[PDB]
Amino acid sequence: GQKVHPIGIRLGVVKRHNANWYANPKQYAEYLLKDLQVREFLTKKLKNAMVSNILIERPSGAAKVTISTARPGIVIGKKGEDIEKLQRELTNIMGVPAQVSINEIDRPDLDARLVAEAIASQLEKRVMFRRAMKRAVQNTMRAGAKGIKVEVSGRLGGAEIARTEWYREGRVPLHTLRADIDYATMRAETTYGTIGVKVWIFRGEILGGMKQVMN
Amino acid sequence: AKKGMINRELKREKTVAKYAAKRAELKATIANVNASDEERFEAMLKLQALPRNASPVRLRNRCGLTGRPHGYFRKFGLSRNKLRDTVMQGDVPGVVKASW
Amino acid sequence: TSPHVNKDARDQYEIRTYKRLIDIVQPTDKTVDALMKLDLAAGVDVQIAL
Amino acid sequence: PRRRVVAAREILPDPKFSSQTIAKFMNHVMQDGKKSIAESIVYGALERVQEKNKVDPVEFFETTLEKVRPMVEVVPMEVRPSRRTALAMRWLVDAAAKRSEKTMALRLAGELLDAAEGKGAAIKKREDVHRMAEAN
RNA sequence: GCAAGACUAAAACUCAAAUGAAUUGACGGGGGCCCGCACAAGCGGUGGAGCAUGUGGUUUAAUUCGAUGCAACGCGAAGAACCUUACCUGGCCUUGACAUACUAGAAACUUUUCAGAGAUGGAUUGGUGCCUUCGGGAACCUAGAUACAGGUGCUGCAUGGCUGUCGUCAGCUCGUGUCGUGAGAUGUUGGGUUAAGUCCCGCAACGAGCGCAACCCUUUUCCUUACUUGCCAGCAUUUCGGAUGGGAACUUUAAGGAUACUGCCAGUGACAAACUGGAGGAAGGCGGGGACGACGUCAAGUCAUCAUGGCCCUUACGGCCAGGGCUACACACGUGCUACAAUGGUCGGUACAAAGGGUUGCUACACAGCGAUGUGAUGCUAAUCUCAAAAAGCCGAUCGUAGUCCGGAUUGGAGUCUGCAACUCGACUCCAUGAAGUCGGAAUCGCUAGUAAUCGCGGAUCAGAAUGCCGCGGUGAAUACGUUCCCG
Repeated sequence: GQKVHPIGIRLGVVKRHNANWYANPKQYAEYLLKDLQVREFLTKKLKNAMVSNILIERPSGAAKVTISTARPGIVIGKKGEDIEKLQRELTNIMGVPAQVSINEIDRPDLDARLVAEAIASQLEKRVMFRRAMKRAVQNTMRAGAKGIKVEVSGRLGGAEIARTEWYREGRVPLHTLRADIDYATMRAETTYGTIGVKVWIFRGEILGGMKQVMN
Repeated sequence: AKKGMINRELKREKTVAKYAAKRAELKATIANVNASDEERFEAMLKLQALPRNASPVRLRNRCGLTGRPHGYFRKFGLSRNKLRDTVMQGDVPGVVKASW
Repeated sequence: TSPHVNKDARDQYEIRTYKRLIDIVQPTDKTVDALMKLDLAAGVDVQIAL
Repeated sequence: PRRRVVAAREILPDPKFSSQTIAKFMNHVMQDGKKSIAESIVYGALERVQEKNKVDPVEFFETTLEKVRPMVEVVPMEVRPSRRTALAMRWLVDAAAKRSEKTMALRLAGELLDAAEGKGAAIKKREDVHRMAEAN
């Protein structure tokens, strides 16, 4: 059957929202649309910067965008010109002054989006899908996750009949709401069409609940 | 939606915005009781002579991302498909799965 | 939830607006300056009336 | 059920006579949750029988219920004690429905008096069940 | 050999198999066991009538497209008069309504008109702006050119993503060791128990994961913090209105905690897991409800949300416009609403909710109107003002079983409001009219408790347009002996 989104089901339990601002019903829609435009623009621009998470806040008549990346130098620029250009672009898009902040990820193999992007890049570069899946799973398990599942769907290898292949190591307790499950999806565009990649990573059980998380 | 339909919607919003002030002025003149009957009749004639796209009733709410004309949800400005996707990703502040 | 036809297949979402009220009486001189110097945290809207 | 035995649902005594029999009769009379209308219908009969012939309202109703009580199902089987009252109440409601008077309460009281004296569609139906029992 | 026939006994031609034993599944009108509103016991419906709505068919210029047993048919559509719109008739444009790359000129814009159904086209005003290493540049518009744009065109049987279904079914797997030539087997089987592969015992097996349960939300009892816009027990003043001084008690509002664990007693179980009964406690063995849906199955659904391989069109299968259609009507089906009355209809008087919405909005109050509503005016960005009248209920009168003082379809005549515009084709109001309908065959559906039944209230979509959908409270049942058969 169909499965609920692992992040959406925990959005109020052990997971925090990616947007943090208040707006009355008159500007909620405009704020949300500009936020979505910002996310799309950043996703396109920092494609090679190894960016996974974007957090948008609107503290007081302004904006703050925190970008979590494994390539802080490439995001920042040679002398910091790139973050200034990003601030200009984001201010132009959002209509309010915006501040960019950088959060450096020191363990890329425990981040679901980065693994999915790596696997999709391998598939587009025509590495055998089973080899890519097992390499990613082994790398994450060496990095220290307590479980990882990787799934690929589509015309795997160019076959005319599409199918789905998955591989899992460790523990992935999807039905435990307090489990820390990072989830990500990505598309690989090949000559024969689209291949979908899904990654689940389990990093232990969070105790104390949202009070512990400090919502 | 098609690019033609999206551009049609944009042009209609532009016309409504361009003619917003004069339409309100004519409607106020029509509602005026101190104004002459001839004045109110002329105001009605001018209102009927305005371009059709100046009327806000011809605007249709469309998804801000895809242009879908069904299932709009005024509060978010997105149709149901993109709303479901964004909410379950966690990019919509405050919205969570509801149970009671 | 379905893209085409399943009327019984829906997600039910909710959003809550919480409100709190604080009253300050006999305000000292430093009170207003301290309140204005207090930082504005994202996600909370603060309205002050005198 | 299948595996469980469901505990019988105990209903409270009526707040006027403290009589579970009268409460069950009221429940049988009542339609779509209108308890007050059924209360009026039953209490009108209980007060009117007292005026017409002086007996205790509870005792007179119990005696008539015992009179209308059957004792055989349908392959013959005896009715358990609960179904005796359950079937007598339904018969007394259905039959009292069809007599013609101004109010339902007056019809109910009229057939209560009638069944006390051995005439009523209720005890015709009881004798019909008796006939069918003698058949097998 | 009486006969029926027996015995001896080929070839032409034709196929790439035909066979034996054993393994794993699937099935059996084979055998054991168990569960589920499956049956049984009950209470209400559908199938009959009128209307609403969807579908098939038929019709049409078009009646746009998709969904088709359960699992399509108040489905996509959380809302087709124009728009939406994808369809038809007719009128128009051609690097195009939209993007990137190139070459030139103009600020952009703005006023008045005229022709036209409009799309469009032509005359006619003002403005001609922002930076500047200032020789030009930033938008923005117009003109030329070609690579291209564009396509709700085809393929869901090339795909991603998303969803339904079996089914909230209790199952589905893996490593080392043993047995077998082998596919495989064992473990996971065997005895009790449970809502559950839930738990406890035995055993060539010894060890793990995903599933079950719990963690999350809501409701029932209590405590702490908090005392306004909410509250009023005690005091005082009152126009008897928490109205006013005042109080922080109570209700409530909403954050954080406490409690329930077979904890105590009795009996059984096997001397285990478990099971039955009792006290206390608001609550007792899973207290109630929500969310959460394993491995897999159906080339299930969706190229018309979107993305995407491939195919096809390019003065047209692209784009703009006005009018029409999606609302047709000999018919058939599905899902609903309203009734057929006295446990009721009408009239008069009088009580008791919850939840949600409101600044392009909701409106106190007054006046006008029979009314829908109109005008003036007031408070509210809301525990502050408002939608707002809860309705069934209770008391009194009347109707007296009649197609009626039941029912409210249809049609005639007047209006109101939204909207540029209610003919096709809106909702509502008033007068007149007053249809079928007398409780509905075979068959079939929902429901085990605050449930069914019945009564009203709100919202999403939305200018206007719900009997649908998603929620909220009020009143409040009947019956479960049991698993013999119906189904799974």
